[PDB]
Amino acid sequence: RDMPLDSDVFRVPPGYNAPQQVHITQGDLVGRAMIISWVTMDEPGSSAVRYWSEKNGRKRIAKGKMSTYRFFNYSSGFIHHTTIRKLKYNTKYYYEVGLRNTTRRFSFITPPQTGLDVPYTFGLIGDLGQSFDSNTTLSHYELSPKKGQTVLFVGDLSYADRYPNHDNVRWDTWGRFTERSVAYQPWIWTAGNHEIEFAPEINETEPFKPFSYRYHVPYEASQSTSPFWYSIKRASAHIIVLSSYSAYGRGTPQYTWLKKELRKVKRSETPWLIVLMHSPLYNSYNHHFMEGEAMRTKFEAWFVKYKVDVVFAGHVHAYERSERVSNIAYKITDGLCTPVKDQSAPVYITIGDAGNYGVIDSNMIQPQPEYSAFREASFGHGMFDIKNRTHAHFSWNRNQDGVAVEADSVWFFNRHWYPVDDST
Amino acid sequence: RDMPLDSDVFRVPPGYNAPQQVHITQGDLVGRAMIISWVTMDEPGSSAVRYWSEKNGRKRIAKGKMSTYRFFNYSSGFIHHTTIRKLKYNTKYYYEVGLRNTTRRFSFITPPQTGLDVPYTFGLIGDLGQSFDSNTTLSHYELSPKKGQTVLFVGDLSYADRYPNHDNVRWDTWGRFTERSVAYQPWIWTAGNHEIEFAPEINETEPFKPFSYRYHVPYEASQSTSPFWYSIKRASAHIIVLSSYSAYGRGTPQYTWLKKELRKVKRSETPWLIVLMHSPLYNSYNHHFMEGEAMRTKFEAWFVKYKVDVVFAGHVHAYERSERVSNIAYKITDGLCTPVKDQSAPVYITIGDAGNYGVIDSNMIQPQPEYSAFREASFGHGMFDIKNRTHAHFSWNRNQDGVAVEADSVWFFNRHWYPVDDST
Ligand SMILES: *[C@@H]1O[C@H](CO)[C@@H](O)[C@H](O)[C@H]1NC(C)=O
Ligand SMILES: *[C@@H]1O[C@H](CO)[C@@H](O)[C@H](O)[C@H]1NC(C)=O
Ligand SMILES: *[C@@H]1O[C@H](CO)[C@@H](O)[C@H](O)[C@H]1NC(C)=O
Ligand SMILES: *[C@@H]1O[C@H](CO)[C@@H](O)[C@H](O)[C@H]1NC(C)=O
Ligand SMILES: *[C@@H]1O[C@H](CO)[C@@H](O)[C@H](O)[C@H]1NC(C)=O
Ligand SMILES: *[C@@H]1O[C@H](CO)[C@@H](O)[C@H](O)[C@H]1NC(C)=O
Ligand SMILES: *[C@@H]1O[C@H](CO)[C@@H](O)[C@H](O)[C@H]1NC(C)=O
Ligand SMILES: *[C@@H]1O[C@H](CO)[C@@H](O)[C@H](O)[C@H]1NC(C)=O
Ligand SMILES: *[C@@H]1O[C@H](CO)[C@@H](O)[C@H](O)[C@H]1NC(C)=O
Ligand SMILES: *[C@@H]1O[C@H](CO)[C@@H](O)[C@H](O)[C@H]1NC(C)=O
Ligand SMILES: [Fe+3]
Ligand SMILES: [Fe+3]
Ligand SMILES: [Zn+2]
Ligand SMILES: [Zn+2]
Repeated sequence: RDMPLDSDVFRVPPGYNAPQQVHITQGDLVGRAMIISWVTMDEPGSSAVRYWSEKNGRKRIAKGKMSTYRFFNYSSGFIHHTTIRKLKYNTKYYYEVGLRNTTRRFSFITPPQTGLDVPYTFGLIGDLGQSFDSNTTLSHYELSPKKGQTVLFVGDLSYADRYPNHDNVRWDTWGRFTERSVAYQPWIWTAGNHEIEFAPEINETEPFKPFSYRYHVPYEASQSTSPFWYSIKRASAHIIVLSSYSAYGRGTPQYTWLKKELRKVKRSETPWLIVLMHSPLYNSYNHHFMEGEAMRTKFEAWFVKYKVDVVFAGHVHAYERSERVSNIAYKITDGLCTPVKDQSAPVYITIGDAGNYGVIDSNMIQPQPEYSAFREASFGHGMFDIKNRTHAHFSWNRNQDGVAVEADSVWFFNRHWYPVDDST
Repeated sequence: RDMPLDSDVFRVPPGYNAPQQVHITQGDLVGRAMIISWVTMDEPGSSAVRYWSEKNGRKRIAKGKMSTYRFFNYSSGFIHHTTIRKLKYNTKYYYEVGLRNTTRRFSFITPPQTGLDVPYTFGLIGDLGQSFDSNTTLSHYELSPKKGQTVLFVGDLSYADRYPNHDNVRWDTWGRFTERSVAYQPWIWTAGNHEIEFAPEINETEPFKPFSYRYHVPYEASQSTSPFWYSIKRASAHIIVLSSYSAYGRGTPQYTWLKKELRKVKRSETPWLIVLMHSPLYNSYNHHFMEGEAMRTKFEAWFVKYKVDVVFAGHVHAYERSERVSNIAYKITDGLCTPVKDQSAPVYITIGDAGNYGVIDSNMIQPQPEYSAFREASFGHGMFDIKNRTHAHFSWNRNQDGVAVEADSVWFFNRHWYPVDDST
C-alpha cells in the first residue's frame, strides 16, 4: 500500500540542483538554534543557508557541511547540514537554501523561551512510513484545528528497508514526501527498529547508517555521546529521547547518560517531563507483546521516581493509553509482579499508528487488562497540547474521523504541580 | 589490595624490545588456529611468529599486524596480533615471538578434533583483577590436579579503570601478570563492565577501547560482526559468548546473531552447550541483585528451548549455583512470575570470585531462595571437566582450601543425551 514512485507527493522540485528533501530540527538545548538539512542531487552545491527575521530583515548566512554515503549499490546525493544559531525566541525566520543554483525559501518560528506556564502544542506521529495512509495522517495533522508546532516522532521513518537492498531511493522519496511539514516545523527524531538496517548479507553492518546521515540531532547539546539518545527543552516541556535498539546495560553510555540527565531536569523551569522511545514498556496488543520488558526492568523506577508525565512509543501499529501504573515491586520470589495504579507513574501512550506500509495491528489480548485505559486499532496521529504548568490536554484523531474529531481525549494533571488523579 | 607495581609478578622480560604480555586464544571456529598477541615496548618490531610441531620440526612463519592506541595521556607500546592457522589437532606446538631482537619461546597444544565423546577440561575464572588474591587463584588453577586446558574467562579483566584516568599501565601489568597462563593455553574472552571504560570526562568515549586493542577474538569465525559476541567449538563443547553491556534489543545485531547461532548448534557433534556472560541472569546476592533481569527477559526462553547445559557469569564477587530452573511463564497480569524447577533449563553458575581488587560480596538475600542450589562468598575458580557426551563434572575450589579440595562439586547430566535430574 506504499504510494508508488510517481506519486505527486514524491515529485522533485524543478531547477538544476534544486535543494530537495529540506527538513529542520532543534539545533540546541533550549530553542534558539535550528539544523537545516537538505539534499542536492546534481552536484555538491553550497552548504550555506541564508536567513533573516521577519521584523529585522538583515539577511545573514550560515555555512554547513556536506556529506555523502553509499549503501549497497546505492549512492546518496549530496547531503547538507547547517546549523543556524543564536536565533531570537518566538520569531518567524526566513531561510533560503541552494544559493548557487536554484534557491528555495522557507520559514520557521523559534519557540517561546523556556517557561513554567508557556503553552505549546506537540503533534505525535510515530511509524509514518510512506503508504497512502501515511499521506492521510500527515494531512490530518496538517489540519488539526489546534495546530501542532513541533512533531515528536516516535520512530520507524520510511520503511525503506522493506524494499530490496533497502533500496535507499525510498529514503529519498520519504524525505520529499514529508518536506511539506518538516521544512517548516521541527520534528524531534527517534530511532526506530526499521532505522537499524543491519544488513550483513549485502555487507551493510553499521547500524543506523542511512538514518544517521540523513537525520541529525543536537545530541551534543545534552551531553550525549551519541545521536541515538538526547534531550531538548522547548517551551515548557523537557524531552528525553531514548534508543530501544541501542544499549541500556548498567554502565553503558545510554544508561549512564539517562540517569544523570534525569537529575538535570528542573520542573520549576520545565513543568512537563516527556519521554520518547519506539518499543513501548506497557502494551496489550499481541504484536510485539512484552518486548519492552527489558528496557522496562531498567528504567521504570526512574520514571516513577522522577514523576515523568507521559511516555510515548510507536512500534505497535495501533493506539493505546494507560492508567498511571507502575510495577516496580517484583523481587523474583515475592510474587509482586502485577501492575498497580500508582499516581507517580506516567501515562504510557503508544501511537505507532500513523500508517507504516498501510497495515494495522488489530490482534489484542482479550480481555483488556486493568493497566490499559483505552485501546484501538485505527490509523491516526496525536496532539499533546500544553496549557498551564498544571494542564495539558492529549487528544487522538482517527483517520476515519474528520479532521477535528477527537476519537479519544484526556486531560493531564501535572505529576509535579498538580498531582491529582486524572485517571479514568 | 592490588599487588603493587614492583611485584615480581609484574616483572618485564629482560632483553631489548623483549616481547612482553604474550597471550593466545582460539583463532578459528573449531580448533586449528591460534591468535598470538604480544607487546613490544622499545620499538615496533616484527609481527612475525615462528612455529613448528614437536614431531615434524619444520619451522614455519606467520606474519601478523601491529597497532597502537592512545588512551588519555597514555600511549601503548606496539601491540601485535598474528594468527597461526591450519594447525594439526592435538599437537604440541612451539612458537617463538620477537624474531628481530630478543626472541621468546612458548608452546601450546591444539585440542582434539570436535567430537561427541571427546573429553576436555575447562577452567572457569571470572573477575580476576590484580590483587594478591587474584595471584592466589591463578596459582590454584595452575595446580588443580585435574589440569585445565583452556580457561573460560567470564569478564572484568584488570580493573585498570579503578585507577585514575584508568591508568592503562595497569593494563600492561595485568598482561604481564597473567602471561604465565595465557601464553601457553587459550583463555576465551568475555567483555565485562570494567572493560567498557566509558570516560567522557577524559574525553574517552569509545566503549571497550583498550580492551579491544589488547584482546582479540575470532569473532568472524562465527558470523559475528563484532568481537563482543561470538562462539567457538572446541573438543566436545559449543561455546557461545554474549555481551551484557552491548545491545540485545530485538533486531539488534547481537540479538539477531544469537538467534541464528543457536539454530546452528549440532548436539550430535558437540554435546555440551555452554553460554558465557558477565552479569548473571539468576543471582541471590544483594550486590547487583536483579541486573540480569533485562537480558533474562530476552534470552531465557531460548536457553531453555535449546537446552543449554550451563551458563557461567561473573560480576558478583562470590560463588553461587542453581537448580535447573526456568521462569518463562509470566505474561504480566497472570501472576506466574516465580521460578520453577524445569529440567530443560540450564544450571546457572556464577564465578566472579577470582579476586578483583581483593573484595568479596558477602551480603546475600536471606533466606536462600528455592532456585539457589548452593552459594558462598569465597574467592576461588572452577573447573568443568567434560567426560562423555553424558557426563561432565563441575567443581569449585576455594582459595582457603588446598589445591585439590573441591569446596563444591556437581555432576552434570547432558540436557540432550541424558536428561536425568542432576538436581539437588
Ligand atoms: C542494485 O542491484 C539490483 C539487483 O541486485 C538491481 O536490480 C538494481 O537496479 C541495482 N540498483 C542500482 C542503482 O544499480
Ligand atoms: C549554476 O551556478 C553557477 C555559478 O552561480 C553557474 O556558473 C552555472 O552556469 C549555473 N548553472 C548550472 C546549470 O550549473
Ligand atoms: C496526498 O495528500 C495530499 C493532500 O493531503 C494530496 O494533494 C495528494 O494528492 C495526496 N497524494 C496521494 C498519493 O495520496
Ligand atoms: C559480501 O556478501 C556476503 C555477506 O556476508 C559474503 O559472502 C561476503 O564475504 C561479503 N563481504 C565481502 C567483502 O564480499
Ligand atoms: C489551566 O488550564 C485550564 C484549562 O485547560 C483552566 O481551567 C485552569 O484554570 C488553568 N490553570 C491556571 C493556573 O490558569
Ligand atoms: C597523566 O596525568 C596525570 C595527572 O593528570 C599525571 O599525574 C600522570 O603522571 C600523567 N601520566 C603521564 C604518562 O603523563
Ligand atoms: C636489533 O636487531 C637489529 C636487526 O637484527 C640490529 O641491527 C640491532 O642492532 C639489534 N639491537 C638493537 C638494540 O636494536
Ligand atoms: C604470586 O604467586 C607466585 C606463585 O603462585 C609466587 O612465586 C609470587 O611470589 C606471588 N607474588 C605475589 C605478589 O603474590
Ligand atoms: C575534554 O574534557 C571535557 C570532557 O567532557 C570537556 O570540558 C572538553 O570539551 C572535552 N573535549 C575536548 C575536545 O577538550
Ligand atoms: C560417563 O562417565 C562416567 C564417569 O564420569 C561413567 O561412570 C559412565 O559409564 C560414562 N558413560 C559412558 C557412556 O562411558
Ligand atoms: Fe513500525
Ligand atoms: Fe567485577
Ligand atoms: Zn517498529
Ligand atoms: Zn562486573
